[PDB]
Amino acid sequence: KKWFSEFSIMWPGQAFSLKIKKILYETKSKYQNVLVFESTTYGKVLVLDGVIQLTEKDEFAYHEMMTHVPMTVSKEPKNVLVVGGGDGGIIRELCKYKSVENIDICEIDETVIEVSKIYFKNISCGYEDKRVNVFIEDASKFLENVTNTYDVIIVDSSNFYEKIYNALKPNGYCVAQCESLWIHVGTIKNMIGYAKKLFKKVEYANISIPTYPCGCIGILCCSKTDTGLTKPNKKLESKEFADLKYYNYENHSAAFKLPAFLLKEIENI
Amino acid sequence: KKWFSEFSIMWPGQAFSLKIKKILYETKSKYQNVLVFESTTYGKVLVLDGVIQLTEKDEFAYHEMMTHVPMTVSKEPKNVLVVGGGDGGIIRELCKYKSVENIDICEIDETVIEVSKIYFKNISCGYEDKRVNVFIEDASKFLENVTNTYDVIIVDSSNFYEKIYNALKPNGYCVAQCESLWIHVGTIKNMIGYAKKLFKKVEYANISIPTYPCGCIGILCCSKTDTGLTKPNKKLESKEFADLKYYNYENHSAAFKLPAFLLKEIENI
Repeated sequence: KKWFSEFSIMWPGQAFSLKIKKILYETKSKYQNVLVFESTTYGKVLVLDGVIQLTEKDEFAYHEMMTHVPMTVSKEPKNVLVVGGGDGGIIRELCKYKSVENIDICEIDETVIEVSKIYFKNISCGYEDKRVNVFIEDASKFLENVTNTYDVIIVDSSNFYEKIYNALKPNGYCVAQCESLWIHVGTIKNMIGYAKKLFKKVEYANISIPTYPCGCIGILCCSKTDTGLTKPNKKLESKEFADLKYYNYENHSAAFKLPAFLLKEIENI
Repeated sequence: KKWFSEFSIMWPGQAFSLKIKKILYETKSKYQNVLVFESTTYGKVLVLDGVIQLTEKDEFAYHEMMTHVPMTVSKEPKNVLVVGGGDGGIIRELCKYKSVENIDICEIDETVIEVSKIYFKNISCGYEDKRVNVFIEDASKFLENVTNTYDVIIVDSSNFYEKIYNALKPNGYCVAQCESLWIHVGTIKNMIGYAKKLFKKVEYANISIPTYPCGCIGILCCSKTDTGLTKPNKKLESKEFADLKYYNYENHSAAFKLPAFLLKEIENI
C-alpha cells in the first residue's frame, strides 16, 4: 500500500501522513488540485492543494464546534451565511435548527461541492435541504454585493472583516477558522488585532481535531454585543441534536480556556 | 536534510514526521532504542523505540498538566512518586512546590535519565534538587517493596492499580498517562474499568500536545476521596510558577470537559 503525506511552508519541519487504501478521484480544478481517497483508518479523505480538508473519522469535531458555538449564542437566528465550506459539513449542522429560514453558502470552487456531493454523502446531505442556497463566487465579491444581512456568518476557509461586519445584523456573530495555537501565534494576534478594530468582543476558542496540523484548530469569534460567544443561550435538546458527537453545553465554554502562553500573547492586543 | 518518521501498530494508518537538523546521539540500551536529534522547528527531540517521548517545543503542556492537576488538589503534599519520567520533566514541575519534602522517581532505564541530563538541561534540572531520589528499578517491584506511602503518584509511562492504591495515603491521588481519545477508546474504557474497582472517583482529562499521536493525550485521574481531581484547591501564585506556559486555574477544570462521543462511551462503565 502507499502513503499520503502533508507538507506545507505554513508548518515547516513537520508532516502528517495517512495510509492510502485506494485513490477514489483526482483532478486540477480552475482553483486547486483536488484529491479524494479512502484511507485505512480515517475513512474517506478530501485533500485540496495537498492539504487535508477533512476526513470522515473526525470532521464532526470541526463542523459541530464551528456551527453550534455561535448558533447556541444567537437567540433566534433566521439567516445564516457560510463562506467556504464547499464540503457541506457546516450546512449539515445548520439544517438541524428548525428556526433557520435560509442558509446561504458562498464557495468559489464548485468542484469541491460536486466532489463532496458524490464521495461524502453523510457530509454533503444538507444540500438537499430547501433552505440552502449555493453561490459559486468569490466571498469578497459576495459580501460586497449582498443585500440581506445575516444573524451568523461562519467562515469555513483558509477590509474583509469590514465586509463581514456590514453583512451582519446589529447583534450578529461571526466565527472564522483561525490557525493552530501551536504554530501561528503571530497570525492569531493579527486576526484578533483586525477584528478588535471592528467588533466589540473578540474571543479565541480551540478544537481538538487530529487531522489538522498540530491536532487542533482555533475559532476566531466576533460579536457586536458586549456579551460575546463563550456562553450558550440554549441547550440542544431536540431529536435533531441527539446524534452530536463532540459539541455539548459544557465543552462550549471549555474550548475558550486557552494555554497560559497564548493568553500571555493575546493580552496586550 | 532528512526526516524522522513515527510509525506504530498502536496507531496504524497514520504517521507524524519531523525534519532532522542533526542527529545528536543514538544507542540500544538494555531496554530500548534511544535517539536524540535537533529538529528544525521543535527543538531537541527524544525518541524511544521509534516513538517520540518529548520535544522541547511542547513538553511543558504534558509535564505541567500531569503535575499541577493533582498537586493543586492535594492540600499539603509532602511525599511524591514519579513512575517512569526518566526525562525529569515532571520532577522539574514538582520542585516548584516548597512544601514537598521528598520526590522519588522509579525509572527502569538509566540511559533515559543520563541522556536527558546531558541533552535536555532545561528538562532534567530538577535532578540537582536535594529532595529527589532516583531508583533504577521496575515500577511493579518498586511499588511492591516500598515502605513509605505517597501523597501523589504520577505515572509518566506508556494488580498494578492495586499496588498504586496501597502506596497512596488514605487521601492520596494518582494521575497516569492514558491514551488519546481519538484512537484507543476501548483502552480508556478498560483503564477506567480497572481503576473504578479500587478508587472511589475516576476521571479522565485531555491535554493538547502536537507531538503525541492525534495531537493530544489523556490523564487517568484516581482519587480515594469522594471529591476527585477536577477542581484545584489553590492557585499557583508564587514566583516559582510565574513562568508556567500551559496550566492555569481555569484550564485545569476545562481539561475534564470531554467530547460527547467519549462521555457516551465512558458512562455505563
